[PDB]
Order: sequence, then structure tokens, then C-alpha cells
Amino acid sequence: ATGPRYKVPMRRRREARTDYHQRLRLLKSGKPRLVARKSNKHVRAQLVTLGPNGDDTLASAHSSDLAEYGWEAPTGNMPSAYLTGLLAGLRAQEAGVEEAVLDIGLNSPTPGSKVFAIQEGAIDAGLDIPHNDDVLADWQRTRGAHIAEYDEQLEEPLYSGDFDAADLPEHFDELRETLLDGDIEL
Amino acid sequence: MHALVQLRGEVNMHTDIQDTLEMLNIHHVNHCTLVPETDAYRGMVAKVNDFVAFGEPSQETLETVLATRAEPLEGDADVDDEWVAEHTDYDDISGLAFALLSEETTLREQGLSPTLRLHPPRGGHDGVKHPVKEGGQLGKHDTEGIDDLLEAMR
Amino acid sequence: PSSNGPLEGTRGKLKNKPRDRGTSPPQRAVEEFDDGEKVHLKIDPSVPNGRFHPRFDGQTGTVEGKQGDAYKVDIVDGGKEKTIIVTAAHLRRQE
Amino acid sequence: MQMPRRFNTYCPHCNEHQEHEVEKVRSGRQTGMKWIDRQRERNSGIGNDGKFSKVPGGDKPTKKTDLKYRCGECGKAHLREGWRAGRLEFQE
Amino acid sequence: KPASMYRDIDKPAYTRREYITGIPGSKIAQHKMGRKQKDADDYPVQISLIVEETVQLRHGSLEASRLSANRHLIKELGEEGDYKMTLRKFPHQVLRENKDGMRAAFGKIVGTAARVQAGEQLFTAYCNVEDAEHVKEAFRRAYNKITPSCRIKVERGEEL
RNA sequence: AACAGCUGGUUCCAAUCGAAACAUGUCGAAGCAUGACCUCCGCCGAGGUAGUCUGUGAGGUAGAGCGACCGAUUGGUCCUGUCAAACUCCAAACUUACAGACGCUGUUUGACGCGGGGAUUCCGGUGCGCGGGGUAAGCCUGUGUACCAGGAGGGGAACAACCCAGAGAUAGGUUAAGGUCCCCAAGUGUGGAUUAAGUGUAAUCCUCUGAAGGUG
RNA sequence: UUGAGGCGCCCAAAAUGAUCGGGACUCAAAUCCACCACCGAGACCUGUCCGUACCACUCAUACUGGUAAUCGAGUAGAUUG
RNA sequence: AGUUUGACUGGGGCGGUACGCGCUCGAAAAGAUAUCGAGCGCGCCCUAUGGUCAUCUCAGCCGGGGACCCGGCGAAGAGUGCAAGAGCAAAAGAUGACUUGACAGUGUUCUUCCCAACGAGGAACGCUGACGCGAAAGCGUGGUCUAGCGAACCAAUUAGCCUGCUUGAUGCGGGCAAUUGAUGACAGAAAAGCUACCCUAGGGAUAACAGAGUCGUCACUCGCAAGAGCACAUAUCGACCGAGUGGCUUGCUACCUCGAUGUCGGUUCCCUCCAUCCUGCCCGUGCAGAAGCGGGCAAGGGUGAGGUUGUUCGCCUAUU
RNA sequence: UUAGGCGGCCACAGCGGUGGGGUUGCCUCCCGUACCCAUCCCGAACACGGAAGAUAAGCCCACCAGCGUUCCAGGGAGUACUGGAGUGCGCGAGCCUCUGGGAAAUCCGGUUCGCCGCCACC
Ligand SMILES: [Cl-]
Ligand SMILES: [Cl-]
Ligand SMILES: [Cl-]
Ligand SMILES: [Cl-]
Ligand SMILES: [Cl-]
Ligand SMILES: [K+]
Ligand SMILES: [Mg+2]
Ligand SMILES: [Mg+2]
Ligand SMILES: [Mg+2]
Ligand SMILES: [Mg+2]
Ligand SMILES: [Mg+2]
Ligand SMILES: [Mg+2]
Ligand SMILES: [Mg+2]
Ligand SMILES: [Mg+2]
Ligand SMILES: [Mg+2]
Ligand SMILES: [Mg+2]
Ligand SMILES: [Mg+2]
Ligand SMILES: [Mg+2]
Ligand SMILES: [Mg+2]
Ligand SMILES: [Mg+2]
Ligand SMILES: [Mg+2]
Ligand SMILES: [Mg+2]
Ligand SMILES: [Mg+2]
Ligand SMILES: [Mg+2]
Ligand SMILES: [Mg+2]
Ligand SMILES: [Mg+2]
Ligand SMILES: [Mg+2]
Ligand SMILES: [Mg+2]
Ligand SMILES: [Mg+2]
Ligand SMILES: [Mg+2]
Ligand code: NA
Ligand code: NA
Ligand code: NA
Ligand code: NA
Ligand code: NA
Ligand code: NA
Ligand code: NA
Ligand code: NA
Ligand code: NA
Ligand code: NA
Ligand code: NA
Ligand code: NA
Ligand code: NA
Ligand code: NA
Ligand code: NA
Ligand code: NA
Ligand code: NA
Ligand code: NA
Ligand code: NA
Ligand code: NA
Ligand code: NA
Ligand code: NA
Ligand SMILES: [Sr+2]
Ligand SMILES: [Sr+2]
Ligand SMILES: [Sr+2]
Ligand SMILES: [Sr+2]
Ligand SMILES: [Sr+2]
Ligand SMILES: [Sr+2]
Ligand SMILES: [Sr+2]
Ligand SMILES: [Sr+2]
Ligand SMILES: [Sr+2]
Ligand SMILES: [Sr+2]
Ligand SMILES: [Sr+2]
Ligand SMILES: [Sr+2]
Ligand SMILES: [Sr+2]
Ligand SMILES: [Sr+2]
Ligand SMILES: [Sr+2]
Ligand SMILES: [Sr+2]
Ligand SMILES: [Sr+2]
Ligand SMILES: [Sr+2]
Ligand SMILES: [Sr+2]
Ligand SMILES: [Sr+2]
Ligand SMILES: [Sr+2]
Ligand SMILES: [Sr+2]
Ligand SMILES: [Sr+2]
Ligand SMILES: [Sr+2]
Ligand SMILES: [Sr+2]
Ligand SMILES: [Sr+2]
Ligand SMILES: [Sr+2]
Repeated sequence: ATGPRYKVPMRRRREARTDYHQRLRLLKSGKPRLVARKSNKHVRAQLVTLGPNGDDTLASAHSSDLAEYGWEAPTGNMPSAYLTGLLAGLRAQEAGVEEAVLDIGLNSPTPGSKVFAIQEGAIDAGLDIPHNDDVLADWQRTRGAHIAEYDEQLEEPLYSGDFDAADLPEHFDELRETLLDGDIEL
Repeated sequence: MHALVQLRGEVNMHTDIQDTLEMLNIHHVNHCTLVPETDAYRGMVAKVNDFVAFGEPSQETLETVLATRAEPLEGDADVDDEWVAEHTDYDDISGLAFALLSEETTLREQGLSPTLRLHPPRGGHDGVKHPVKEGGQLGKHDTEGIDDLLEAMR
Repeated sequence: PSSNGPLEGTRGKLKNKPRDRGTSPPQRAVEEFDDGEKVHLKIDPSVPNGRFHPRFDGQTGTVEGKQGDAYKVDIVDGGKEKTIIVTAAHLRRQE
Repeated sequence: MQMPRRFNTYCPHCNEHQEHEVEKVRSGRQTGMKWIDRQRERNSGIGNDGKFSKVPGGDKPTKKTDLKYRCGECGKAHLREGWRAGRLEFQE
Repeated sequence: KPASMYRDIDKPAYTRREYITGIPGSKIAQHKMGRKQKDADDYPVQISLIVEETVQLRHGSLEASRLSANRHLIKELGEEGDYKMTLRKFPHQVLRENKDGMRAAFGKIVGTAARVQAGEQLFTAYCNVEDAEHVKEAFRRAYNKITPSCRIKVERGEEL
């Protein structure tokens, strides 16, 4: 920018979307990456592999296409995250993918976070992924219990639209139960 | 196709330059060879440019020299039309000369020594200390120029 | 030379042009080569580890197996055969 | 330089990490009954005594560390390469 | 010391003051003479002294020639005549002398010189058509004090 | 019959190949050892690479430039004056790794390579190109190359390394460098111009000087 | 009046006897631009022979025939008759 | 009494260490490359100034209330132990926390030593074991990279085992693996000088003297002509700077001679050079004359005697 | 790709500027602290929960060249420099010719306000 000698960062570094130092350490495993990403409203999980002209996504799952199996709840929470991971995980198994390493991008490794929920989901789908159980939220929270008990302090329905008043972690069970099922159109 | 004639001896010439002449089958002063005009050969002659005389000869001249100085791969045997006819893919010297000039074959392929051992230039040459443009005999020559030299070294 | 260390006279060859300064892209540090492949050797100023002796910059060897994540590349120093341990970060496929 | 009197490190005997105690190697006393001792007596006579007429060399500006690392559980010590150090004080 | 000792360019460029100490000061008093508040474009005539051979000119010579030239312009046009002259080269090359025989001979620092390539302008003066023959005379005296033969060339000027 | 790393000497013919005057270590620099390099023998069995072209790479010297770093370096009320072995926004020629192609070479002349026997050698020198030191040197110390050393014969008045030229014997011929007025083989050659100083009749050079400046 | 080029002149002093090798040379026997014909090596071409290497035949390294444009200098030194 | 008292070196000595290491340049854009080459460093320091993880972004400038607080600009000029060059910004830097991988064993490869053999040392990259941190990939075989280093014999030290002469017990020994202790002349001897009383082997491989090359020094000249010379550059004197000639001084170099080319000064006797002191012939003058000053041609002839000092040189005297 | 995720090349992509775009869609800003988690102090950030509002930021789409950068034509320049050769020139430092290569500054006019890969998606 200033002159001939000026040094402009790599594009994805300017955009502040790719931590290249973390990326290298990640790519060293030689395994595919389980890309866990978040949006204010959605959660995405991708199984990316290295390629000659750029990465290759062999399977993915977006919280949006979660409804395609019977999801009538919001898509920016724990139950949403876990399920999206499981879906992507299952699709991954179908593609022949057997193992991966969790890539959480610029998100923080906070215990019980959603990226770890995504990870737990993928692991349950049958994917072998280096993890640490006690960094994963305890079952109930993944189910969405923390949200139900929150709506208990009602007086005003947590959810605007009507999915339900006291919400349902039971819906979480139905959807998971539905995915672990062999049939299911992936 | 160019005609190469070494006009300057080996003493004091760079070794990589001397080795080049040897790869072009010339091992003595006044020895001539016929070389196709390729990028590969072009570099070689450019490297030897200062110890040689070269250029494209006329059909006739090549014929005179072939008759007078060509030799079998082995032996004394004169290389005349009959020889050419009973040993080569051609009917006479002219057919051979033409094919060489048109770069369709080589003296070797036809069972001939790759080298034409010429005689010193009758009447002397223009000197080996200057190029053609300066009045000398070194470097690239005119077709008429090469012809004069080759004919003189008949 | 006034000294005989490994980096003597390596000012130029081990320095980045200002614009190529800074951490290098990971892609080439993870590249995979097969035994028999011809590879050019050139140290990447920005990459500290996995280097070979500077004297060998410019060589084009032959991958002949590996040691850990680094590669074992065969070359000929003058007339002598040598095996060089080097990571992909400092290698490039020939052609 | 400073150095901890105790710390966790590999015990080549237990074959697992444990708390070791670091001590400077105290010189053991000679007996005067080693082969070299008898050779000195045997070979020293009238005139020069060859090697036995030589005297103690000099000193390097700095000496290397000379320590014993003792496993706090099995009690057995082991030795390590030393490193040049002008001074060495243990912390505690 | 004779110039024969330093006039040729037979040594590496030696100018790095970060590695050379005790360099004698320059004897050149001025590089811009005459009316330095005026421009060169404000004059019809521009004459330059051109060096015909590549050489090194010690600061002692620059000053002597610059002096004998400007000193003439002063005498003929006045201490404020309407003209301006410039010595465009500066003595960057540091000079040594080995003043023990050839043992540890690297010389001690003794001076500075300017490297001038053949065909370059050492001096360039600007004057009016009237004082054209005076500047030519100043240069004649100037080239009698520097090693090489020179050409007095009239650049901007055709009133002949 | 002391020992010496020091001086001197070491006796017949011929045929093939043919160096090193350098690197590492050394109480080592007038010496050795280990390598480089020379040579001899056995083994292996199909490629090899002194030249060039092209492709895929390596490089910051020449040059250049610095409102591109850096540090030097002018003046005026942006402009205006300069530089760099230990500066670089630039950047050759060129050198170099690997591969293919052409060339050359090898498969009875066995290359490339491997193993073993025997060395000599580790005072070098010169020309040219590039250097660094030095006022310089027929100086000192590098580097690449060809030569002398260890290279005849022709030329250069003579003359290790400048020019031609690398050479079995003998014989005929034609040239090379160089030369053609005589000495001295070949022209008192041709067309044209300049010079009046015997300038000059002197490639290169310790060797052949001739400068700044000046010349109706 | 002024610019450019060619050759020459001044600048130019050393020790036994001056020199371009010498003689000597001036529309040259000098210098520059061209050009013509010649002389001149052991180089190059060519006849015969010798050595060495290789090939064919052979017990032969004895003869005989063949190949060498791509063999023929050499100090120290290695190898062989 | 026996010996030692090193090497390098524009001869040797004195000085210095280019005697072991690292960096830039020299170095001629691959690699390699010398000099008593230019600039300059290392013989340690650090339990954190090592390791990991989390959080974070530095110099410097500006604006608001050279300490602190807020905002903006800001690819890197900060910082990173110490030379130099290089590396590094969601870090290799800073802060905080945790931790001891500065771990044991054993290798591959490169380097040391380009090519091309050679040890100690060093580095990169592995494996086995045991660990630290991290969610995990992963990172940690000390400090971002290149200096910070040492053989055999002997001793001490660490853990287990082998072994000592017919045999058993005890003592005390011998050994396998490794750590520490130094040789800096740093691929390791335990080590001062004089010789003119000297001696030998050799060297012109190397100095004194003469020659030779060079010419900085020395001698002489030329160009330009500031200046002064009451005015006047050029009667005369003549700075600066610039260009040369000589080979008389001095210095440099190490070509020639060390199985020998006799030293300084003087003397005697011969030849020569000219940059001329006199003599001849001239030009200028700040040339009235006389006596001078300066310059030109010119080497035929002349240029002498004495006092001090070995002196050359030089000082001094009377003649000329 | 009517706004997305992961990238490769790593300024042709930077700096700066103009215009346009979003009812249950996407990205955001945004709203909000019971929880997982968090600030050496702050739900600012990190983390979690969520849609009342908005297209003003970001982002995506279209475009501008003043600065920086890449490439191209002409000029500078076959200049500077240079590998091979020369009984060519110069007192000399050095230069020239033939042969094979061949810049840099700078001027001028164009180019460049990213290109490409995988996945997902009215
Ligand atoms: Cl995200
Ligand atoms: Cl290596
Ligand atoms: Cl200790
Ligand atoms: Cl020969
Ligand atoms: Cl005469
Ligand atoms: K002598
Ligand atoms: Mg034949
Ligand atoms: Mg003839
Ligand atoms: Mg001729
Ligand atoms: Mg360099
Ligand atoms: Mg014999
Ligand atoms: Mg014989
Ligand atoms: Mg330069
Ligand atoms: Mg000899
Ligand atoms: Mg005659
Ligand atoms: Mg004459
Ligand atoms: Mg004795
Ligand atoms: Mg000595
Ligand atoms: Mg190099
Ligand atoms: Mg000892
Ligand atoms: Mg001990
Ligand atoms: Mg030593
Ligand atoms: Mg050594
Ligand atoms: Mg004696
Ligand atoms: Mg001598
Ligand atoms: Mg005598
Ligand atoms: Mg006279
Ligand atoms: Mg006389
Ligand atoms: Mg808008
Ligand atoms: Mg000459
Ligand atoms: Na980089
Ligand atoms: Na005894
Ligand atoms: Na001295
Ligand atoms: Na002896
Ligand atoms: Na030698
Ligand atoms: Na030696
Ligand atoms: Na000796
Ligand atoms: Na081939
Ligand atoms: Na040059
Ligand atoms: Na020879
Ligand atoms: Na002769
Ligand atoms: Na004459
Ligand atoms: Na011999
Ligand atoms: Na000693
Ligand atoms: Na080693
Ligand atoms: Na002398
Ligand atoms: Na002189
Ligand atoms: Na005498
Ligand atoms: Na006289
Ligand atoms: Na006297
Ligand atoms: Na605090
Ligand atoms: Na917007
Ligand atoms: Sr005894
Ligand atoms: Sr005794
Ligand atoms: Sr000591
Ligand atoms: Sr020089
Ligand atoms: Sr002059
Ligand atoms: Sr080079
Ligand atoms: Sr005539
Ligand atoms: Sr004529
Ligand atoms: Sr001589
Ligand atoms: Sr000359
Ligand atoms: Sr002149
Ligand atoms: Sr012979
Ligand atoms: Sr022979
Ligand atoms: Sr031979
Ligand atoms: Sr003694
Ligand atoms: Sr001396
Ligand atoms: Sr490190
Ligand atoms: Sr016993
Ligand atoms: Sr004393
Ligand atoms: Sr005495
Ligand atoms: Sr005279
Ligand atoms: Sr007189
Ligand atoms: Sr004397
Ligand atoms: Sr005296
Ligand atoms: Sr908020
Ligand atoms: Sr001169
Ligand atoms: Sr071209």
C-alpha cells in the first residue's frame, strides 16, 4: 500500500477469517478437518480435505437443512449444534470418511461450547476424532435442558413464534433418534 | 546446411571450444564437415565462430569437394558417381549433394566419413586474425565466399 | 572466508525479498512427494526448521524415502553422493 | 546461575518421572592401593621418573557442571552431561 | 603528493563513512557561486567544462580550479556580476597512503577525491551573451589545474 | 658403517600411459601422513556426458538507482547539486543443479563404476580476463583459463611461456604466422591520398615512452 | 567569422660508439583506404616404410590380410619387451 | 650433569597472533577461494532469560484529560541476553498462568573437511522409554539461526554386571558403559637465556653490500599565473594546483651471487654527461656609465691551495 | 454464491473514493444475561439465549486510477554492462571492431479497483 517494500498480509489474513498458524498445525495430522463454524442464527459442519487448488469438502451439514428431518425449533443453540454435527458426521461416514481433527477456526475453546457440541455430534456419527470428554457440555445441556429451565422463569414465552411455551428437549431426542436410524435419506 | 572448416589450430584454444570441434568431427586444421542448421548445431558453430570458416555452399561446389575429398567410413576408395551409386541411396554425387544440402541425410548414414579433409587454400586465404567483415577469413561466409574458399581448398 | 560456519556468505540466499517477508503459506509445508520424484532444494527464509546446509541451495535431488515428516533426498555434490534430510517447506516439484 | 534443589525429571532406574534431588559431586578419597599407585612406587628411582616427574596441569576458565541426580523414591542416583557454568547455586 | 598517485580509478569505491574514520575535511569552499538566488533558466548562455578522460580529482584540485575560475569571473564581472557557476561533483572517494615495509600496508586516510567519467560536466556556468567570452576564459584557467584535457562546451547559446 | 627432514652422486636399449607444484592434519611450513592427481592389475556389464539447444530450478557481480531502505553528500525562496566493498525499488552477460533432445562416446578398443598394488607431488612460473593490497615494481596475495615447467618446428634481430604450430621415418606438393628494395626466399606491384619531421620504417613488452599545455 | 577531422611540429636533458636487426629509404622502402600477384613450417594434402592399438585367420604374442579423420611430443613417476 | 627454550612473519628480532572459533565485505550473482586484507566479535550469561498454553500487539507521531487513562494513524522502524548478517506480528515479541523436553536410551543424515580421505565438537531429522502443556491437531531432543570448545593415560563420581593363577572365606585389586577434572601452541611435549670464543650442515629457498625493477622520497623541468615588485603578473621574485624528465639521495621489492663479484673515505690514472661555475657569442633589464641581476647557444679548455673532522657532506681562511 | 463456509495463488488482490442491495430466506449490525463460559474492572470482548428493529457499519453487487502494485506497446536503447576472438587504436589509465547476449532510471500511452478451486444455497 505505502510502497514497493510494503508487505500486505495474505488475503484470508486481511479478512481475518483464517488463522494460518493454527491451520498448519491442523494440517500436520494428515487427517481431514471437521470445520465447525457458527452464525448468529445457524451452525455449519464441514469435512474438508486438502487439495491442489484449494480445500475439498467431502461432506457437510447446515443447521438449516436440519428441518428436512423434522426440526421445528430455532437453529442457533446447543441441541441444534450437536445434531448438525451428527448429520455431517453421518454424511461423512457415507462418503468413506473415517477420521478427522476438529478445526474451530477463530472460535474460542470454551468448555461446553457449541463447536465442541458439533464435535461430539460427529463422534457419535461414528467418526474417530481426537477429543477430551470433560471439555464437552454435559448431556442435558446438549439436549437443550438449560433452555427449558430458562423458559420456566416464564411470564413471557422465551420463543416469539410458537414452537411451544416451555420448549422441548424431547424434540431433540426425536430428531437424534431419527438420524441414528439406518433408513434416513441423507 | 553449413560447411565447417577449421582454420586455426588447437594450441591455446579453450578446451570447451576444442571439444566442440571434436564433437563436430573435426580434429585437424583444414578439416571440413557438413552441419544441419538446427538450434543445437547453431550454438556449437557460434562457440567455434573464431577458429573456423563456415557458410552454406552451392550445389556445384559441394559436388566438387565431395568428389575430390569425400571418403568411405574406412579405406582409400574414391567417392565417385559409381561409388555413390553402388553404396548410397543416391544415383550419383549430385543426388547426394542435394540431399545433404536439403538436410535429408548425412555423410555417415551413407557410409562416408563425416569429415572432408581439404588441401591448403591455393593462393592462400584472407588471414586468421580477422573476421570476414574486416577482410579476414574467420566466421560466417557468403555462399560465394564459402565457395571461393572450399574451391581453393579443392 | 574469515569464518567457516554454516551461514558464512549466506546473506543473500537466506534473505527474503521484502514482499515475500512474513510467515509462509502452509500448503507447501505439507506437500507430499513420492520416492523417485525430482525435487528442487531451496530454503525458505521464513521457515526456521527442516533446513539443509545452505551450500546445497539450487540442487535438484531425488526423493528416496523419508524420516519422520522430513524427506530424505539424494543428490550429487560435485562427484560425491549425499543424502539430505529436508522438510517440504524447502522443496518444490520439478517441472 | 541458579538451579532448583529438587524437581521432577526422568529416573533411568524407576523408568518413570519422579522428584530428584540435585547434589554437587563431592570428591571421594583415594586409597593409594590402585595399580597406578604401585607403578609410581615401582618405577620411581634414581634420576627423572618419566611420567611420575610431571606436575598438575592448569585450569580452564570455567568448569562444567558436576552433579548427581537422586531419585526421591528409589534413592538411586544417575549422572548427566554437565554444562559450563561460572557459578552454580541451588534454590533451597 | 603528486596526483599521479591518485588520478586513476584503480581501486574499489571507498566511501562508507560508517567504516572509515579520520577523513580530512574538504578544501572546496563553495559549490554554488555567483548569484545563487537566481535560476539557471534566467540566462541565455550556458557553458560547461567537460572532462575528456575518466579520472579522480582530489579536493585540493577542485578548490584550486574552482578558485582560479570563479576568481576570474569576479575580476571581470564584479563581486556580484550577473552570472552563476556550479561545481556539480563532490569528493566522495576516500584516499589512502601507506606512510614496516609492505607488511600491514593498508594505508592511513589522507584525503578525498571525486570520480569523474569522461564526457561529464565538472563545471557549468550561466551568463549573458556579453560575458560569454569571460566564462570561457575562467574555464581555460580551470582546466589547467585538473589532471585531464577538457572541452569548453556551449550548451544553451547560439549568438555566434 | 653415530644421526641429519640438509648438499652432492646413483652406471645398458626400446615400447604404452603420463603428473603434482593443490586440500586436511602435523613442534608443521628445506619434512611427513591423508586426500586430489598419475600408473598398473582384478571385478562389474550398459550406459556415459567435455559441447549446444530447450524445459524445470538456484544466484544479487557488472550496470543502474535511491519521493525503495540505509548512510553519506549541495544550495535557494516544492525546487536544485552529488555518492556507496561492508546500501538495494531494480538488474544483466554469466556461472550452476536436474531432465529431454542433437552431437560425441561405450557394449571383441568394456565405457560409467567398484576393489586392490605402485607412485611421483604438496618452492612453481608466465600470458589473458576478473580481481584485493601497494605511489609503484621484472611487487605481494587470490581467482578462471591457456601455456612454460615437461613442448619440437616456423616467425618475432637475439629471447621459457607473444604469433603460427602440437611432432614417427623418408619423399613430393600447398599453405600458416610472418614477409616480398638489398643483406634474404618473394613486388623497387596497382589505383588513390597524406606526411617533410628521417615524423616513421617499433603488434604484444621490465624491453616499443612520451604528458599537461600549445601550433596562421 | 566559427565548428570538425587527418598527418606533422613545439613541449623533449645523461653519462665508452648514433641507430628502425643493419644498409639505407621521401609521388617511399613512411602512413591511411582499397586491390593484384607471390615467397614462406615438421601444419595441411599425397607415395612408400616403422611402431603402437584394434579386427580376421591362427597354438602363436609366428605369418598373411584389414582398420586408425576420430594413433604417434613429454620431466617426476607407473607398466612392459 | 642431561636437556628444553615452538610455529606464523614481504629475511630475522622487537611489535603483533591473521595459532581454536562466529558474522559482513573482500569473493568476480551456484560451490570453493589468499595476504601482518577492511569492519568486529566468541572462550559466557540465564531455573528463566528454558518449555507449553491462554490472552494480546510493538516502535514512533497526533488529538482529549516525557508518569497513568481514552481514541486515531501505524507490516514492523519495537522487542527478541551479547558481534554481524539473517528470521519473526491472531508471533519466534508482550503479559499472565502452569511446567521442568536444559529428560534417559539409540540412531539416520549433514557439517567439521565444497569437490575428496580425517577426530573431538556441532546441527537437522528419526525411533524407544518417560513426561509437561493444550480441547485437539500439535509443540517441547534448551535460549529464533550461525561463536561459547578439548584425545589417550590417570583420578573421582553413577548403576548393574564380568573377573584376580589348585580351592573356600575375607580384604584389596583388574574390566564393560558413562559423567566430571586440561592441554587457548586450542587434532594435546613436562621446558629459560648468552655466545664478538665459537663450530657444522645448507640457502641467494632469506638479510647486509653492489647490480636490477620501481620512483613515494630526492634532483631538475614544464603548464596555469594568485600575488608583490611605489604604478605595473611576466626586469626580478613567485603560492596553489596540474603535467613530466632523470636515476645522484632515500625508501620499497627479493630477480641475480652465500662450493665468496673484498668495505667507507682518501689517493693515483683514464674516458664520459650537461641540468654551464669561469671563459666565447648573444637577448632582456627596475640596461646612463661602472658593477650587477635574469635568460639563450655552447662541454674546447679550465674549475686550484689550505685549518678542524676517518669522514662523504659540511664549516671556515686567503687567493682566483 | 439476492448477501454463505473452507481455501489456493498471496497487492493484478494494497490505499483512497462513488453508487446499489435485503417481511417469515442468508450474513450481519442488533436485543438480552437463567444457564456452559467470561472480564487481574467492565455480557466491551469471549460464551450462551434470542428476533423488536435496521440495511447506517461490515458483507455482497456495480464502478472510479489520484497513490502503491502487475503486465504490455512505443521512446530512452541495441545505449550501460557483457561470454568468445583480434599482429585493431592509445604514452598510458583505457578504447575499438567482429561474434553471441543485453539492462536500469525515466517519459508516454494502455492494463490492474483480483483470479481460480471445493461445498452448500431460489
Ligand atoms: Cl465461525
Ligand atoms: Cl544438509
Ligand atoms: Cl557443579
Ligand atoms: Cl600434444
Ligand atoms: Cl636517416
Ligand atoms: K653471497
Ligand atoms: Mg579412413
Ligand atoms: Mg605460394
Ligand atoms: Mg597473413
Ligand atoms: Mg554478496
Ligand atoms: Mg629406456
Ligand atoms: Mg619397442
Ligand atoms: Mg557499481
Ligand atoms: Mg621441472
Ligand atoms: Mg631475392
Ligand atoms: Mg625516430
Ligand atoms: Mg643425548
Ligand atoms: Mg622462523
Ligand atoms: Mg559464491
Ligand atoms: Mg598426559
Ligand atoms: Mg570428578
Ligand atoms: Mg594444532
Ligand atoms: Mg583445524
Ligand atoms: Mg659455517
Ligand atoms: Mg632470490
Ligand atoms: Mg674480483
Ligand atoms: Mg644546454
Ligand atoms: Mg670534452
Ligand atoms: Mg448503504
Ligand atoms: Mg601499444
Ligand atoms: Na515468507
Ligand atoms: Na620393577
Ligand atoms: Na614490523
Ligand atoms: Na641428526
Ligand atoms: Na606449493
Ligand atoms: Na606443511
Ligand atoms: Na624440515
Ligand atoms: Na545421449
Ligand atoms: Na565493469
Ligand atoms: Na604443454
Ligand atoms: Na627466432
Ligand atoms: Na629515423
Ligand atoms: Na618418462
Ligand atoms: Na617447544
Ligand atoms: Na561428529
Ligand atoms: Na633504488
Ligand atoms: Na621518473
Ligand atoms: Na675508496
Ligand atoms: Na666546456
Ligand atoms: Na676540509
Ligand atoms: Na496486579
Ligand atoms: Na449494509
Ligand atoms: Sr624398580
Ligand atoms: Sr627420582
Ligand atoms: Sr587457564
Ligand atoms: Sr589497484
Ligand atoms: Sr589538463
Ligand atoms: Sr562466480
Ligand atoms: Sr614500389
Ligand atoms: Sr601509391
Ligand atoms: Sr632489461
Ligand atoms: Sr607502449
Ligand atoms: Sr599534447
Ligand atoms: Sr613417439
Ligand atoms: Sr610418446
Ligand atoms: Sr599424448
Ligand atoms: Sr642451551
Ligand atoms: Sr628488514
Ligand atoms: Sr531452536
Ligand atoms: Sr590365592
Ligand atoms: Sr633476561
Ligand atoms: Sr669483546
Ligand atoms: Sr645540450
Ligand atoms: Sr659567460
Ligand atoms: Sr658515499
Ligand atoms: Sr657534518
Ligand atoms: Sr450487548
Ligand atoms: Sr604518462
Ligand atoms: Sr536479442
